[PDB]
Amino acid sequence: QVHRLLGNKLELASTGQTIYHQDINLNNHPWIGDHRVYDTPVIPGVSYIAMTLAAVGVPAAVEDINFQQPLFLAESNTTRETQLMLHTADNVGKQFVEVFSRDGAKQEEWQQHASMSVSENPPPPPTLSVDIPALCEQLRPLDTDTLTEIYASISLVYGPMLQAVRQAWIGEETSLLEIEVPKALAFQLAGEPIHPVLIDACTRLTPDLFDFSSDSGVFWAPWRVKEMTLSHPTPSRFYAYVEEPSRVNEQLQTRSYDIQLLDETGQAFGRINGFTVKRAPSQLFLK
Amino acid sequence: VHRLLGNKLELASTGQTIYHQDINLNNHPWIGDHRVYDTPVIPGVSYIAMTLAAVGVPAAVEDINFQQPLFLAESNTTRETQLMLHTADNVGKQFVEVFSRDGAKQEEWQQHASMSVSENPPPPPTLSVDIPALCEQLRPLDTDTLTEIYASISLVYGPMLQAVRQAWIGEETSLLEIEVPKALAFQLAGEPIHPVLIDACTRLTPDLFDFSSDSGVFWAPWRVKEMTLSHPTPSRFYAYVEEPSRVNEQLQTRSYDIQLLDETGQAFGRINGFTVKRAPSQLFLK
Repeated sequence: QVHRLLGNKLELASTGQTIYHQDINLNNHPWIGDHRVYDTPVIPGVSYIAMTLAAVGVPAAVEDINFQQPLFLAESNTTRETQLMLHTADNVGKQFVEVFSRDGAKQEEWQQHASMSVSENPPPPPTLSVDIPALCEQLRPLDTDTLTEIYASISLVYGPMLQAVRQAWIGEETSLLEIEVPKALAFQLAGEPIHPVLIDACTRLTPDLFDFSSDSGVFWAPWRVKEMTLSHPTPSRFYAYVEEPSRVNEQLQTRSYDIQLLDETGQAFGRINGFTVKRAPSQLFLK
Repeated sequence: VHRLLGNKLELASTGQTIYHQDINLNNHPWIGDHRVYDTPVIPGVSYIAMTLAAVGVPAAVEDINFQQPLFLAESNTTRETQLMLHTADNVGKQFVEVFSRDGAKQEEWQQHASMSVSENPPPPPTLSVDIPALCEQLRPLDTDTLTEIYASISLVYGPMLQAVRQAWIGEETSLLEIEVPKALAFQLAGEPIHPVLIDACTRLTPDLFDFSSDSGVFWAPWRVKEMTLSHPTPSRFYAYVEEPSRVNEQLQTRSYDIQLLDETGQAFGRINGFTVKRAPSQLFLK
């Protein structure tokens, strides 16, 4: 049989590797059609973290995450033969993970989309608490339309199956997102710790989101993530909390930030460290 | 899904190919007709047939080794099997491994075979034999006589393994006429050579009586130096052995060579250094 997110599991007798293989298209994964960059369905990078977390189970920690070329679906019927390769643990006990795809029909050359390592060490148990009704009493709520325009300004549009942001708050130094399972997406969930969309939603706000120079049309593509930890599956409703404004590297041209995942009570249960985006014009990005 | 190889998966990362399938009496009823110690077992040469099906003929396969056999203990036993075709190396040879594990118990993987696909295939056959002229100077042999020898090493060929139409024997040479068993016919699927047919080529040598029929202990295929095949087997062909089996007292082995000859008597394949070794039931089926 076959997991909705990972596809088919194959354990390699020779190596002790594990391959998860599936055919990705809008039939299998209609949600991609609602994550549109330059009006092209594209899989956001954090999806591969989601997949890896689904393969190894939580609690888990994933480190040195890199995104190469995006997996995009040019045409309505485009199928990409996709493979997530989970390597056999090394001497330090780390598991290397890599995600490749090639076009189904044409039988093209394999393109890599992601690499990362599963840490040999379970993250240490979450320490940061938060009083949630107090945060929403010292911040100032956002109109979601204001955010939609910012995304549209960098050629990003979130369709019905990506609209997971219930409410947004902003301060001068901090930001907070209230995140839930989009009604359109609900049917597609399959007991994976965190769906690609939900982890993507965590990355949608920073104290200084009005700063991300808009007037060019050029997209900010996720490029690397230092560390991502998750202690348990996401609840039906949770929060994404950013404590400091994004760090802007100039000479190497990247914006980076941190996100704390907080449950219903305001208890931390996951985090994303060093979430880095880089400018990617459509000529370079779309391949 | 190819009936013989199962499902093909090409690895993105390495350029390797995995053929994976569930082996059982349902998928492969013929195994039930190759019984050693009254246990359905896959003959070693099957994995050569599999490899030949993966890469195509003409082809040569070298340094073939058989480890633990794949056997089906119970009538419903399923073993998930994987044939791994490695990406070609510097010399351009492709390493091949066959593993299985129990479908139910999810035990540890057991290896059944390893071999290398040669960088370059055999040259188009030129040499040829006159079959009737060879048969005019060989003593025909009754099949019952052979069935008894196999039974004495705890080997029994059922209807789907009964590929030997006729057998001849001389002092120095042996000859087998081989055809597709009527019970097996429907299972063939365009593979160059079916496990059964390659197995049948190994069933006679000029000195077959000198195989110890005394304790019921089986002679298990252990290694093969080279196996070459130029084209798919015709519906009827011959297996020719030119010299008596070489016996290694010390290593406890018997080894021999088999020439595969078509309907006209033209050679189109061979098996070199086909080695059997004594394998008692306690060691063999465990």
